[PDB]
Amino acid sequence: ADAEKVIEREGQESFHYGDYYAYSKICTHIGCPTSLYEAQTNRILCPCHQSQFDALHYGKPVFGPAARALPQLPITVDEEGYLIAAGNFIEPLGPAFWERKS
Amino acid sequence: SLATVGNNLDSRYTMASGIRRQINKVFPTHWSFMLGEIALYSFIVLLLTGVYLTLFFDPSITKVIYDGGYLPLNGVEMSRAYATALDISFEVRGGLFIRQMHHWAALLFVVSMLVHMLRIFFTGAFRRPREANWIIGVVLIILGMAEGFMGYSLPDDLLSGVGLRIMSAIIVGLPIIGTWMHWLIFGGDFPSDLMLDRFYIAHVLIIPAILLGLIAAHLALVWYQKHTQFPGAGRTENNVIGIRIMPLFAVKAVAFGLIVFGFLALLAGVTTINAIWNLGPYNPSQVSAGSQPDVYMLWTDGAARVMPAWELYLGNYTIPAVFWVAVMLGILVVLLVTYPFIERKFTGDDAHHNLLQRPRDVPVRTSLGVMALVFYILLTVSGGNDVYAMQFHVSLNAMTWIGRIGLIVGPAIAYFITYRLCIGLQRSDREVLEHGIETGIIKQMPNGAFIEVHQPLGPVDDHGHPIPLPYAGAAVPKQMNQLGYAEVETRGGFFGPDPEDIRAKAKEIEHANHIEEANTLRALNEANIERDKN
Amino acid sequence: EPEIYRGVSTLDEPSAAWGWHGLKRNTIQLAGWISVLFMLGYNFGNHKGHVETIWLLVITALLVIGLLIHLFEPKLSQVRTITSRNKPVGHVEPDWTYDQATLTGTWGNLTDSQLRSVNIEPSRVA
Amino acid sequence: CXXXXXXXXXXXXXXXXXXXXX
Amino acid sequence: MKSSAKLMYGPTVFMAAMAVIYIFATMHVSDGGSVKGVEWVGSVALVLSAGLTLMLGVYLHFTEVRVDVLPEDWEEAEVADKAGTLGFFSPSSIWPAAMSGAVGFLAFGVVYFHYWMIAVGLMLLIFTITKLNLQYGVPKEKH
Ligand SMILES: CCCCCCCCCCCCCCCC(=O)O[C@H](COC(=O)CCCCCCC[C@@H](C)CCCCCCCCC)COP(=O)(O)O[C@H]1[C@H](O)[C@H](O)[C@@H](O)[C@@H](O)[C@@H]1O
Ligand code: HEM
Ligand code: HEM
Ligand SMILES: CCCCCCCCCCCCCC(=O)O[C@H](COC(=O)CCCCCCCCCCC)COP(=O)(O)O
Ligand SMILES: CCCCCCCCCCCCCC(=O)O[C@H](COC(=O)CCCCCCCCCCC)COP(=O)(O)O
Ligand SMILES: CCCCCCCCCCCCC
Ligand code: FES
Repeated sequence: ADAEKVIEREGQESFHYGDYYAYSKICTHIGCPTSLYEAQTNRILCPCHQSQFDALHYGKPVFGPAARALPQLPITVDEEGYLIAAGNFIEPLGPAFWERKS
Repeated sequence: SLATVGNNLDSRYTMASGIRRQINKVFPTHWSFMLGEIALYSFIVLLLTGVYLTLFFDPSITKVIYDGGYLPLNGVEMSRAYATALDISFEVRGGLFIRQMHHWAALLFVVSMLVHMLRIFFTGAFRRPREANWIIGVVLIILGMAEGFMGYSLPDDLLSGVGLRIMSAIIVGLPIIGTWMHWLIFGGDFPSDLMLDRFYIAHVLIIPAILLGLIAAHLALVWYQKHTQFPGAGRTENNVIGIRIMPLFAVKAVAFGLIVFGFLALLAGVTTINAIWNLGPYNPSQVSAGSQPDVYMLWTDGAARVMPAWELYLGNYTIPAVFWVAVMLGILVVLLVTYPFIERKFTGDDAHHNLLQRPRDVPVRTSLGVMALVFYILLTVSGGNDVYAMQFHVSLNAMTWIGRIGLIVGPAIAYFITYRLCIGLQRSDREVLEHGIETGIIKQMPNGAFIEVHQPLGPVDDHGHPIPLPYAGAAVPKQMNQLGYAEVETRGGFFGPDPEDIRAKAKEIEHANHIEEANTLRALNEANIERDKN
Repeated sequence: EPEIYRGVSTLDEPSAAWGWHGLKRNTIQLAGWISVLFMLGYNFGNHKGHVETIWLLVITALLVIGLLIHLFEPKLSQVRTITSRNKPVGHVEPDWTYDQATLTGTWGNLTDSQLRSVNIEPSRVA
Repeated sequence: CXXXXXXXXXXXXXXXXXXXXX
Repeated sequence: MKSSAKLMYGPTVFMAAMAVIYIFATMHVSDGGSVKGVEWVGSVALVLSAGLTLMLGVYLHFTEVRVDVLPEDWEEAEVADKAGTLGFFSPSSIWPAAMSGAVGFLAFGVVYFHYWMIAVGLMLLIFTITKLNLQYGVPKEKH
């Protein structure tokens, strides 16, 4: 019911399997792991400085000091029926720095 | 045997007049003139427990499979640093005791300086000529905080590792040269080899040496100005009234010295700190909810939490939101360091002050201090607002907003209240000088008027109504027990009544004693007056 | 007589001569307005909720109201009225209890009947 | 300042995976 | 307080009579709008409610026997009769506010049910009560 009300980012509409979404675990504020995934509110909370990234909005932050959304990894299933990475991230991972932009 | 050791030690160092000068230095006796000693004693405990702690510690990041005292975590792949820190608490006899002593001493050290700095600030001991001391001390506290930070990051556990991840990612996200500077410090991407080595070699040498040098310079410079003191009876701006170094000051210093040492030895045993066996080896993927650094580092983390997402995108380049945090912390440090200069610009008074001043008589500075304390406390609370939120049942979003808004309205309310209370304390101080001590004897006059008996501290004119004594910068008595009108006049033990014969003489002797004391004190006052009119 | 030291009277702040006393009124408003700027600037984060903005605007309004009545310094005047059996400014109050104890002033002229009603015989007064 | 290069979805999507190999 | 010790007998005897009526009327009357049997809350707390008034009444009665005719208790008393000392009233103290703060700390301790907070609040309260009592006793500072 939740997968059907996801808003995709431009250029990554094909980065999900059936119901599976893979986001980088490293916070886009500072390199803390954002692993506090709330099952019902569908928000991912960072323990360090309390950024909430939406899971139904391609990882867009909705609270805290984080300004950039969480990078998403393409995934798919191979012939043997194991989950594999279909490609690579389309942006640098983790915290921002001076030279990081296009 | 003793006459001859001194004889052949003086015959070659000509030290009779040099030593006599040191042992005759007078030091003001006040409980707030000792808070600096606490920092010193805690520092001695740190460097002594620290040396013992380095005989068992290997600061290497090289991964090993653990087999040791801790039966859990056997078979777990950890760094060499973590394995040895885990060995000095489960395989070294009394090693946990010393480890905990070290950490407790670190905490006390930082709190021994903060409280000391507050004493210096409030009483105005940073004024001319004592600004080198203020600058030296400020550098001392910043370096103490930095030292503590790199100390608990040595074990390379999961909790401390996240602190290093935060610190590295703060550096890397600096405009222009934050990328090169990060790579110059860590020697590459985080984590790196020679990252626990540079930190270990700067925590047990670089910082200690710098700190020891600054401390020694600090103390020597203090011994040169021979302290400061509060206004009081017989004490002017060109003298020190207190006790000599021997036999009174030196013994009191040792007594208090070992008291602090003994207190740290109690907490080291009875109270757990930094239970690293429950935290596990550092792993970049694993994190915990309570990832606060340490109490003295909470303010920096609290600053990072309450800063909104304010990134500046400049085409091919980006300024992170955390940059503003750095800017803000930089401003706070600059404001703190260069305080004597800003205080004397807006007061226009630089007149070689040797007499202290009570906080109540400087409402602007006192209020600024309490304003800044509330700022620091709110940053500190915001730094651990996730443990506040759960344990005290408050919304975490609400806590963030309290921090954000509270940093503006908290300081404002603190200033207002503190200013008013300072003036209130000033007013209460004048009522006593004008009218006398308010005794609790509500007499009824024949007409029926209820009147309170007032005890004048000065001469009266015709019919009570004391001649108002001018303010003197000292503490005025407020109760009648402060003049010894409640003093117990029954010598003896708890059960022993004590013979009257020996009980009469002792009360007479003490009476003559305090009479002579008061006489000598008022004579000193008179001397100052007729000295100040020439 | 009260003394002024640095624009601050010893009458208002007793120990005006001992320490830093009184911030100039222009510095109390600089801080206030800078704070208002920060409080208005808080509305430019990523937060989706609107409860926090209600608090921001309310607090900003309270700050603005404060900084205006600190600036224009509103004053009023004495009411200058007369209420039932209340005397105007410049009336001297007789010591009623003194007049009661010794038969003077207000109690200066009592009828012999009125003396006995308060338990004192007129033969005792001359 | 508001957002670097992250933009919303182009058009709403739906599919059936049905990844089969018998 | 000559009449004060006496007027407490009124409520005392009233409540004593109501408590005995209550017990006997509640355990022996079946109304149909309730059940039969002694009520153990209105009985104990009304017997012991009369106890309070009796205690205060008796204490004031014993006290008023061994007091002389005071000017405040004399119908035709001059103002100059009490001319003297009315004993010792505390002019000021900070400790009431402190000990209210201490009870507040213990209060929140019990609310959150934090053992450390309860313990600290308990000993933060002992300290302030102690300082309240020892306020006028603090000896002149011995050097
Ligand atoms: C030592 C003295 C210290 C005393 C300090 C006491 C002051 C603390 C005040 C605390 C107020 C808290 C009210 C709670 C408000 C709250 O929970 O709202 C939150 C956002 O918090 C806010 O903005 C409020 C922050 C503004 C507070 C300003 C505090 C400044 C203080 C320091 C100064 C004033 C007091 C000074 C006293 C000092 C004494 C001397 C005079 C957002 O709600 P949210 O977590 O998103 O959850 C919901 C979903 O669950 C749900 O779906 C729903 O649908 C959603 O809508 C959402 O609400
Ligand atoms: C490393 C921690 C520190 C130690 C061990 C230390 C030690 C001392 C000692 C032993 C004194 C002698 C007088 C006294 O006890 O009050 C003193 C005085 C002084 N300290 Fe510190 N101090 C430290 C930190 C600081 C800090 C952080 C500051 C300032 C920001 C500072 C500024 C002063 C000043 C101005 C004096 C002079 C007080 C006076 O002469 O009246 N100190 N210090
Ligand atoms: C200057 C003041 C100092 C402070 C504030 C300080 C602070 C700390 C702290 C907070 C820790 C973490 C301890 C723990 O895990 O429980 C630590 C660890 C350590 N410190 Fe220090 N320290 C200081 C000085 C020194 C000195 C002078 C040495 C060596 C000569 C030293 C050697 C060590 C060692 C070996 C560790 C080992 C890490 C461990 O076993 O936990 N320290 N320090
Ligand atoms: C342990 C703490 C001890 C150190 C205490 C800190 C004191 C350093 C601060 C110096 C303050 C100078 C005060 C002064 O001289 O007053 C005035 C300085 O000018 C100002 O008021 C600056 C305005 C800045 C307001 C900042 C707003 C904050 C917004 C919230 C940010 C989120 C001058 O005083 P005067 O003109 O003489 O009345
Ligand atoms: C000075 C600034 C300090 C920075 C702190 C930042 C603010 C966040 C504080 C979080 C508080 C968590 C409280 C809590 O959860 O309670 C407990 C967890 O932490 C503690 O135990 C608090 C210990 C604090 C020291 C008290 C010692 C008492 C002995 C006194 C003898 C002298 C849980 O309750 P419990 O222990 O089970 O009773
Ligand atoms: C009677 C002559 C021998 C004793 C003279 C005193 C010896 C010198 C003492 C110097 C003390 C320096 C510590
Ligand atoms: S590191 Fe994830 S929010 Fe600060």
